Amino acid sequence: GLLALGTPLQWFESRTYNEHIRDEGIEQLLYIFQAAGKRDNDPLFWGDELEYMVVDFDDKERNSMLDVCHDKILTELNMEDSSLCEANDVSFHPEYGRYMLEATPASPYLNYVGSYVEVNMQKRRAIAEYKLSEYARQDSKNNLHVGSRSVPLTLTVFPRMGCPDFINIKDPWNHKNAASRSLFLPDEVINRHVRFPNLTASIRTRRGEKVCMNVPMYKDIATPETDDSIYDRDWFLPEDKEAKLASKPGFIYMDSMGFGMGCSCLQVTFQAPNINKARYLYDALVNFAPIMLAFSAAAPAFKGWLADQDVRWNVISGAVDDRTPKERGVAPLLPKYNKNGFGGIAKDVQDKVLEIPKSRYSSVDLFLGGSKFFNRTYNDTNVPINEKVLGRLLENDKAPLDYDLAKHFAHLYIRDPVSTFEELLNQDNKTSSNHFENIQSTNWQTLRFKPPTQQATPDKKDSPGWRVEFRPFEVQLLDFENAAYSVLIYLIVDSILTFSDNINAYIHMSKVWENMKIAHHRDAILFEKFHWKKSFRNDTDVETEDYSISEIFHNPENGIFPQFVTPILCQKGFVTKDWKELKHSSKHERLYYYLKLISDRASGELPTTAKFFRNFVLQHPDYKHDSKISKSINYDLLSTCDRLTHLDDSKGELTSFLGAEIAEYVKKNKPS
Ligand SMILES: N[C@@H](CCC(=O)O)C(=O)O
Ligand SMILES: [Mg+2]
Repeated sequence: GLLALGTPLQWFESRTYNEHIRDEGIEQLLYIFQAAGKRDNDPLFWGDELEYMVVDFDDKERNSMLDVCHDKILTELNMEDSSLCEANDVSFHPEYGRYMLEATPASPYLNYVGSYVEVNMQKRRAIAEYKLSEYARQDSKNNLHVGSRSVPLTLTVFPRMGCPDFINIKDPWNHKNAASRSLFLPDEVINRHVRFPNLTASIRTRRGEKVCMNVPMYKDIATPETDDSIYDRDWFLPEDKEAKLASKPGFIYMDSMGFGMGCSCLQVTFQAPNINKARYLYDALVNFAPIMLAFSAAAPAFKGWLADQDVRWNVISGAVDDRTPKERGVAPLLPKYNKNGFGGIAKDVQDKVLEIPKSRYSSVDLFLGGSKFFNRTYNDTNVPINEKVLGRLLENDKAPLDYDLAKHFAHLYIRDPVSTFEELLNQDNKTSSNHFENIQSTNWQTLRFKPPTQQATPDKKDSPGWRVEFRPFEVQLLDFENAAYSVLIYLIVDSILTFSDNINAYIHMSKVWENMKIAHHRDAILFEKFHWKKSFRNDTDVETEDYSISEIFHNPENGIFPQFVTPILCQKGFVTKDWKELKHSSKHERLYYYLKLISDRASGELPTTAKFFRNFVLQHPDYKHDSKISKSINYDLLSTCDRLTHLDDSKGELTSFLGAEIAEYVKKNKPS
């Protein structure tokens, strides 16, 4: 679908309704509980969500840019070509990046759908490429974008984001970019739908400084000691003076929402039988998040530099971090502009300002609890709450909540609304959840616990029920990879829901947070160790030990395969003893290859996309042993990505990346 129209309020105009919007959304939330709290027997409908970047290959000039000129694709697919999509069970939606596409099946998968996830993904991609070939035919007749070739790629990060000639607009600095005020990103990187520039601007005003994300640079023999792309400018005060103060030697400096929300991910949403099972499943998935982030790593480069990290998470986390220096317990970089460190927080509410340990884009803060294995002591970290909100969810006449659930929402409500339309200030709280969604939707976490709407009363069997979103996966290039990882989490979820009486997955939150940091290290999948539960089938107990990703996938006692994957496959009747017997199955062979791909990457036998990309840059004939990705290296890298995406092994690249056996398999067997 397309995003709804309206007049967004800029920060100074909107902050005055902060409390109003929180209040009314809490009431909307209570009506949701009142109406849908007792749903039961909801089927396991689920679905994935992919994001694409449209890349413009200028082959004559050996430059591949982000394509910011074909964004109409999203309106046409939702308008005169919607029937194409519907007939094909796909649906397209806007994302932060003007060059991005997001797409989902049009109807949820129901239980195990085998190769269909992959089939459906391929249809999404086929239709995007179809639209792009259409434009290429028009552009030709109108003599436009000559020499250009546009391809949607499922990249996590565009390696040259914010670097010279990275977008296909000739001279984008011939005007100012007043939304981000970035040194590197023209606001053309932002989707045209007013919501996105409004959010960019609001967060930067509220913060009173630009978002700042310093990523450790890979330190090769000739790597500069500072990010030599930083420059002085005089368009914007204070923002043009922040880089000198905010950057750090040995770190890539980024200063714009686009560097993070302009990155892509794979996300998968699951419907649980009821709220209680949804709380159980959410909690059980908490420590899978950092493990899967490390596992699926696909981001080893930012803003033209090789990084000493392999995932995007911390960059997106900083990219929307609306915390004032006061909330961050640090001084403003420029006290003359950022008055007292309170950024754009209204004076008359500065006395309510809390110190907040984490960005509103950050890993789950709290177990929801409410299940037999839960104990509140597992919530052992610093998690500020909105007491007023806690009070009201505890004591109200519509749906009084248990303390642990109330605490979850109360933490979500420490944040201000950062994107609000005028037309919406007043709602019918009985039927609308827009105010709740204001806050729900701008707490971006490794998982998301998703209430239905007020309309979703137990009698309505097809309404979405209580759902859990799994949000940490990096997006991979091939639809076979993304389907592999979507089916992985599906089997894990079905396993958790099927064996809910016997699986205790609780561990201390502090350990999860620690895992989230470890998950970023370069080559973490290959050697790092992570806190992981010693056993899952054990009352009361919450002992962890430190296990490699390979042990975490394969250990008989606590491994993903022996404790989640194989047991659900046995019980569904796909195997008797072991997932590997799928190799010889007539109906389940592709599933064998999905799981083999997963097993071989978890054990280090096959590279992550991040490792493949990094090898590529390091072995490139034009590489200058200084961590820099040049237009030339970027071009060739993305050309390889294009061939990989299309299973083109003419240069042996697919064999090099998937290994021969998998490569031969996918080259010779379509999903069906
Ligand atoms: N593109 C963001 C996700 C933002 C969203 O879709 O809510 C990511 O890489 O995680
Ligand atoms: Mg998205």
